Amino acid sequence: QEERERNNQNPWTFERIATANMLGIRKVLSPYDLTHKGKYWGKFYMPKRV
Amino acid sequence: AGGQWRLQQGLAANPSGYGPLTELPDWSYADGRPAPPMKGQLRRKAERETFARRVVLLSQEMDAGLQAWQLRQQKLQEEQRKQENA
Amino acid sequence: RGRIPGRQWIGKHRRPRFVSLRAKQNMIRRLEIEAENHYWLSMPYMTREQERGHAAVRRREAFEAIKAAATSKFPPHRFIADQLDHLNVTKKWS
Amino acid sequence: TARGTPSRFLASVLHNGLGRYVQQLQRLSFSVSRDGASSRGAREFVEREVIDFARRNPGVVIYVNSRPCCVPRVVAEYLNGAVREESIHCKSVEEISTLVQKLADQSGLDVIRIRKPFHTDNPSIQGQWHPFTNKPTTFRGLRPREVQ
Amino acid sequence: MTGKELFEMWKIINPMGLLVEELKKRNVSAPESRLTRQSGGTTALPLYFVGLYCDKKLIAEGPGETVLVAEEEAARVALRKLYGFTENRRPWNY
Amino acid sequence: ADNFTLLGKPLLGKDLVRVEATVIEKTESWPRIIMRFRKRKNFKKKRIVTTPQTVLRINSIEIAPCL
Amino acid sequence: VLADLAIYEPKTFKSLAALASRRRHEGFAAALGDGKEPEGIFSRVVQYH
Amino acid sequence: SKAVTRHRRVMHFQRQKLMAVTEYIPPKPAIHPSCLP
Amino acid sequence: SSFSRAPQQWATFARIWYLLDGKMQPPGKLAAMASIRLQGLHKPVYHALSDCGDHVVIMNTRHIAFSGNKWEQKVYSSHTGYPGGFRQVTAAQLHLRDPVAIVKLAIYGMLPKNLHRRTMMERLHLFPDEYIPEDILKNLVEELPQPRKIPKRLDEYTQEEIDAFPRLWTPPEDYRL
Amino acid sequence: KFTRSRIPEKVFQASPEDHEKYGGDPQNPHKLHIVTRIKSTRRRPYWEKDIIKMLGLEKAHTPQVHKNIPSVNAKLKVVKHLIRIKPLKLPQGLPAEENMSNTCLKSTGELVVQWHLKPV
RNA sequence: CCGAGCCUGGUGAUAGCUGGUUGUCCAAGAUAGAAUCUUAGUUCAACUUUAAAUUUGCCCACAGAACCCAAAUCCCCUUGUAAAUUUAACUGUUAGUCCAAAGAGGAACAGCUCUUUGGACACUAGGAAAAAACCUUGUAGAGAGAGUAAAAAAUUUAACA
Ligand SMILES: [Mg+2]
Ligand SMILES: [Mg+2]
Ligand SMILES: [Mg+2]
Ligand SMILES: [Mg+2]
Ligand SMILES: [Mg+2]
Ligand SMILES: [Mg+2]
Ligand SMILES: [Mg+2]
Ligand SMILES: [Mg+2]
Ligand SMILES: [Mg+2]
Ligand SMILES: [Zn+2]
Repeated sequence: QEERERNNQNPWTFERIATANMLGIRKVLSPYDLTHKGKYWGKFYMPKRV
Repeated sequence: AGGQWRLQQGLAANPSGYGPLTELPDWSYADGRPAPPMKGQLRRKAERETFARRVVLLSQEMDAGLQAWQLRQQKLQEEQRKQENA
Repeated sequence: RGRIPGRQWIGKHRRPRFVSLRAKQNMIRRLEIEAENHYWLSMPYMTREQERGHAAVRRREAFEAIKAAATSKFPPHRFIADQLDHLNVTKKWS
Repeated sequence: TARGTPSRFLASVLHNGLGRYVQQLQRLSFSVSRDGASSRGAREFVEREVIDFARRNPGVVIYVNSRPCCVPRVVAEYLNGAVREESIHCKSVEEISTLVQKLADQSGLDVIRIRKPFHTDNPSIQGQWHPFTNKPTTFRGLRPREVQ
Repeated sequence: MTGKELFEMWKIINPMGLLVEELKKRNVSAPESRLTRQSGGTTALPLYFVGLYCDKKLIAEGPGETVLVAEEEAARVALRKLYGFTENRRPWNY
Repeated sequence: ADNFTLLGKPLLGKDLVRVEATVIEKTESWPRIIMRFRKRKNFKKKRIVTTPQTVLRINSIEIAPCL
Repeated sequence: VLADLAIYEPKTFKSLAALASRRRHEGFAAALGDGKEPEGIFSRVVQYH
Repeated sequence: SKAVTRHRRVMHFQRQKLMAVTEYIPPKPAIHPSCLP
Repeated sequence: SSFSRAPQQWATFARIWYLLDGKMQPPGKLAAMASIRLQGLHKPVYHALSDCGDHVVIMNTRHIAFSGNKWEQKVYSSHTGYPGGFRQVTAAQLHLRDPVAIVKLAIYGMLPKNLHRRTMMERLHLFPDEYIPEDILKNLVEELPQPRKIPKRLDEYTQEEIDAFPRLWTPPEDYRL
Repeated sequence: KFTRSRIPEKVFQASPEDHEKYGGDPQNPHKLHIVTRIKSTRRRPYWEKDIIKMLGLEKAHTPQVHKNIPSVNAKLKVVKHLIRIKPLKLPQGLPAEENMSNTCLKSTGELVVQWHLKPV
């Protein structure tokens, strides 16, 4: 997980976009999302997500 | 279409924005006399002068604030000098 | 066959909309514009204490102009000419 | 409404633009009342600048009736015979003047919808398009899949 | 006169005969008519293109419902081209 | 013309051409109607406009040898 | 105007199509090598001021 | 509906676009690391 | 130009008889192009009010090929009108019964859903084999090309191509093959 | 629930390659931000829309000048997603009183003090 | 046509209840809640409107705002901008739906119900199939001019010494 989040070629990551609030996405998002960035949705957990 | 190309080249994305296709006069007398300016170009140019005057005043006020900070720092320097001279 | 329960866009069960590369490209464009916006927002030109007390003068003149325009409220002027020009309707050639 | 209203193709009278331009407003006939607050505008117009109008436009002809009328009218006919009646009842002098000037500028053809904002009697150059313009020919003219 | 072309004002008869007469006045051979393109020959709307060629060179092409209409129209085209009344000619100067 | 043409970048030179056009008539356009209507709200409004229009005729076009 | 031109004078529209095809080929040469080459002659642009 | 649900609660379209753009782009060389090396 | 008005109009808005061969082509592309030509979009004078269509004829619909397993996947469905008349026939059986129905209905779907659809479908023509009535292999204009290529077979590949093509690997001798 | 989002200041800390790619010299920085509204003010909170109203950008695709100072950069950060911004460029120095009229903008964020309106 | 007749008069009985409510054009304009034999209503507050007097009004910079046992918030000079308060006169709204988020009830069901922050709708336009509530987008006209916005789902699956 750590090496994938280090080596991903995506210049755009949920943590960056959320901490930036670059399209008012804090609207659709929750404050819990700041720590539940991409992996979590309710009770589920997608480990492949980054 | 092509607006991105026009932008990368330096022209307006919309040809109606600025350039020779829109700023030039649309008609002149058959004798070669100059036509009066049209209202669209007149208002655009007035807006441009307002914009430029605004830029000038903004820059002048920023420079004045910077210079005032410099003067105030010099005041502080000379008044500390006064203090330790006392 | 092929029915959706209730309304098509709301509720516990709805029609699942999906993403298209068109929208993906659009949003990456928006956010890269926003990234260069962040960059240019960085590196300010002046500091707080530098920019503290420069525009208060202009703001003061603006607000006093507004006060003057607001206080300038009265009836308009009335004139003998404007009153008596109503007499011009009954004219006729002699 | 366009479909309720008739239409015409854009055209000019007698091709006025090619040769010498001619003011194709032929006649004006004003009908005004001596009395009546409604005719004050027409009376002051005749006082000030109907003279200047006629002097500026010698080709046009002007008649004035000056007879009792509850409403002042202006009648105008053109070269084609196109009639134009207008009521200047309770109308200011500057707008009356603009009205007369626009009638002088106007031509002898009734105002209706124009299908096309232009007209070209010589539209086509290099030959009008037909399906066979942009495709080659065949050796001694053979249709596809034909021996002789 | 600007608008309408020649043969709306000045009607003629035997345009191909007049054409051969004119060509022999100009001292050239009598050209032959040849269908260049055709479509729907059996169809209720026959369509032919006739060209008038002298010495293996063309002068005028003309469309037509049938071969006769096409060849007479091509003759008319040749007449217009010879007399210089082509619709694409110099407009009247002023 | 029949056998050639001249493109601009964007527009051709001034003295290269000379397009003369004469004005022939000024008139009010035939009355165009604009109304806005809404449903079950008694929102209905009408207005009539007569836009001005001018007609020109292009007299002649000529080309200069200045290339 | 592109429409009515292609209608009434197809030779000019064919000229425009050839122009466009050549500009496509110039753009492909540029996609191959952007700089380090002589830019296309028709791809050249005019600078206004 | 509630935040946590038994089923996967369908999310807002903006959020689903964001999640569809944000993925692990695996860093691959131009050449596969078996045939050539 | 220097043409007469009525002949010019006639030649301009005249119809054209296009031909195509259906030997190993996709009915999708064939119907797309046939719809373009029937509508008359290829004519730059196109507008819906004037029926500027053109007649199209296709040959050898029997020798048509789909892409994919569509011969089995696809299901042409129609209701006769009575209860239990909701019949379905795969493309294969529908072709065995009528080899043209596929292409004609494909174009029926391609074309707009106005009443002009039926007229343009009437103008269309169809032949499962390389044989035509005299009138309508006479009154033709042009045979435009096919959308796709036809891959060659081993019996079709000449020897010089095989020789120019380099061999890739060396087998060991000890192998039954 | 939805609230005003605080931005960590670490977001606005340029990197070396960021400088190298944007060509923005941190030393001798610009003075003025040209700004234009790209996003709808609808479906946006009252504070965002009234803040852009205060800045005076009710009209879209209208380049408008603001200062480069923290008090304004605050609002710019608040409504950053709604706007395309770029610093001011000028080679020809400030517009002189004689050239007040022959001014023109460029898509590259530059301001020409003279406008001859013909090619080189 | 008798749970108690028909006729006349009071009587134009009353009805928070249903319905209806006539010419043109323009502008501003849905907005916390409390009490009520009160929840189909009304009164006050708030919002909205009109005309005036006055000056500060919105955003907000450091600092500041609890022991118990997170997103944010209040105040807040500067700066960006031009609104706000007060005075005088009323009316009307005061039975509200979805979405995102923080929670409760319920079955961690509801196109369910209830509070809070926000948005849209009950105003026009484009798109997602038709679509209120989803995404783009608002100040209004004539155009047979142009550049963009959001805007089209991708998937096929298991041999073994
Ligand atoms: Mg339903
Ligand atoms: Mg929720
Ligand atoms: Mg009773
Ligand atoms: Mg009553
Ligand atoms: Mg009640
Ligand atoms: Mg309004
Ligand atoms: Mg304050
Ligand atoms: Mg509900
Ligand atoms: Mg509910
Ligand atoms: Zn390999």
